[PDB]
Amino acid sequence: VHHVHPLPDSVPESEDLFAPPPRMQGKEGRPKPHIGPNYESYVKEWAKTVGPNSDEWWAAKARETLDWYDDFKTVRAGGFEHGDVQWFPEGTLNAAYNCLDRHYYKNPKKTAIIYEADEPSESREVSYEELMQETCRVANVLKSYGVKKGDAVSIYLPMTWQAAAAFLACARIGAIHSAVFAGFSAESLRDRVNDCECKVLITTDEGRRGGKTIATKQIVDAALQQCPLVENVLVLRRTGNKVPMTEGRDKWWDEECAKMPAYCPCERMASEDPLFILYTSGKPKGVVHSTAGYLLGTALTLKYVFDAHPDDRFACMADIGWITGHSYIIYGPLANGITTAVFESTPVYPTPSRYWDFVDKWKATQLYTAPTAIRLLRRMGEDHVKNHDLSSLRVLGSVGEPINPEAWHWYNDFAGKNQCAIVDTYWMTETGSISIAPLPGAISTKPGSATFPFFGMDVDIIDPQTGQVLEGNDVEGVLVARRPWPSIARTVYRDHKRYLETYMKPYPGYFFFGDGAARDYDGYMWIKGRVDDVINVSGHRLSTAEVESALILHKGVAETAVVGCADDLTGQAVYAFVTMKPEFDLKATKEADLSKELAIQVRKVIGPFAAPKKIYLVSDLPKTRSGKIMRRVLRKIVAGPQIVEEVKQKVT
Ligand SMILES: CCCOP(=O)(O)OC[C@H]1O[C@@H](n2cnc3c(N)ncnc32)[C@H](O)[C@@H]1O
Repeated sequence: VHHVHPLPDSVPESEDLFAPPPRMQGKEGRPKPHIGPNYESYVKEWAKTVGPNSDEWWAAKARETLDWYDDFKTVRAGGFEHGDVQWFPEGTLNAAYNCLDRHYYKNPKKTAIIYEADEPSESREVSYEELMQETCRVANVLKSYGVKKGDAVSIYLPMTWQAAAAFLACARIGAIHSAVFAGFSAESLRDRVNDCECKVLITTDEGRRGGKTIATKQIVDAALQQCPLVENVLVLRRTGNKVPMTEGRDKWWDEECAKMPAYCPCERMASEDPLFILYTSGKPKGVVHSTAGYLLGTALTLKYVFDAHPDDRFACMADIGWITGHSYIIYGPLANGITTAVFESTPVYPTPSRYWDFVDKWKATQLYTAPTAIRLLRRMGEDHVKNHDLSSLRVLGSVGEPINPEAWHWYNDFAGKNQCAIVDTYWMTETGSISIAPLPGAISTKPGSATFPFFGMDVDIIDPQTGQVLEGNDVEGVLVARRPWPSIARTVYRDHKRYLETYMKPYPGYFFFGDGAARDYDGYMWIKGRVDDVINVSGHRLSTAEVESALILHKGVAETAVVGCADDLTGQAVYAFVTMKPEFDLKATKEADLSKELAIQVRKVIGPFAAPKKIYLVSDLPKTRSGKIMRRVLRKIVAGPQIVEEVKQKVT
């Protein structure tokens, strides 16, 4: 029938298509969608945003969405080949003016940040007025340290609301902020501090996350032992517990800010001035974004992928150390002038009901999280969500990895009660903003499909064995883009050759995401996993999401990862690392029978070749702080944080 199949699901294809629900049709007093009600309404608007006549739309959106000090004249220029991408180059603006000042001038008492503290009872709303005053104070403090336009400033802050003020204070004066996930080791912090050559660092005395203390200042003290360029450290008093402070070098955030005025002017920034550096986990890649294209891209995707409306309370549960936090906690939502959540805790603290307690307390209208969090709460059962309201939500988003249809259905049935649109949002740090996602008022969804590309995104499928584009539908290969879009990364910091070689060289003429992808018979796009994770069994090229979505169809399975290994008879062979739910009786099911049933399930939905050669039952998989599964690690172990010793021990 079809060359390309959906990710394995227990639900039949003919009953697995989800039209926008009533909460996304302008019924029950909910806002009418910006784009709707159907696929044709998405195509009609999307077509204006790509092709040789798309400048007019982008020019209008740029002028309508952002406040400019100087207008631009050129809409776009440059290209992939040399990495000289330009958007609105003659224009000037300020990101902090667009995220704070203009909204403060309209409604200063409107809530900018819902600060959901690690302890629920310490939460509160932070108005645009308060956020802007604190941003301006910090901006004044940085100027007193001699920080100039174009200087780098490192940020090592946990998920307290002042992290937005630190970002936006750097943006306000034209400094380039480099945020580092709070909790990274002293060595990882040091490597990123030295690479951006910053002279100022911002951090807390301590962090709080899940009832546990992050010793940020002690970590900072170990790191700066090898960072000779850092002269000033601004220390936010988050807990007030005793930490070491170095005379002269270190200062308390509150005592410095109390000396400064509560307003600070905005540096007028060129469209292409660098806004930030964001390192991704070879050596750390300093991904650089400029100002206007990135801001416009986060503003537009937030408005259209989540159907944001003025009074919305947008809840992105990620961390600001991640691009997801950059684009859909701070810049995107604050640019649109709505309320945004800064969530300091974990999904299971104090109990696995926290997400849903949070939604009903604040009456959030959109929730945006990661598959790893969705599969975690699935592992915990349905009683932490069944007895909540959750009816203020209209849209639920998933980001970071392919979402298995099992998880997609749990999300849809319990978080949304079958009344929310599910937006599977595909993008990368290097894309700046969401690349492929359903528009929730228009697109009928399929579990595990990102569906259709966003405005400005013209994507295609290349057969990696020929280097040539595959025309039509029902094709599979590697995902590429044909043209720059406004928010694409502009370089890798002081390493432009790595930028060109990684993204622009593999398929000359295109941008190479690094993900395997398929376009099915309806034109829906499926992102199936990293190209490096593809497993080649006797010609059959298997993707990680494919096999993992099959394995999770078996009862008792909480999460899985599969990697390839050298096999003489099949080229490569599939090896599966399976995580079971805690209450699964492993003594009653003889493990060899479990592994046998798992092979049968994979052979049924995928084919005989896809059955794992070996299956390792483990307690947890190696994962990053954002929740990406570390298949490279498992692949290396099967070929010769504490969860890494368990994997090596179970494989020997
Ligand atoms: C955007 C937040 C994550 O940014 P990062 O730069 O950390 O990682 C990007 C990678 O995450 C995966 N990825 C992310 N989102 C999806 C997604 N929605 N579906 C399938 N794969 C995904 C894709 O493999 C991609 O190359």
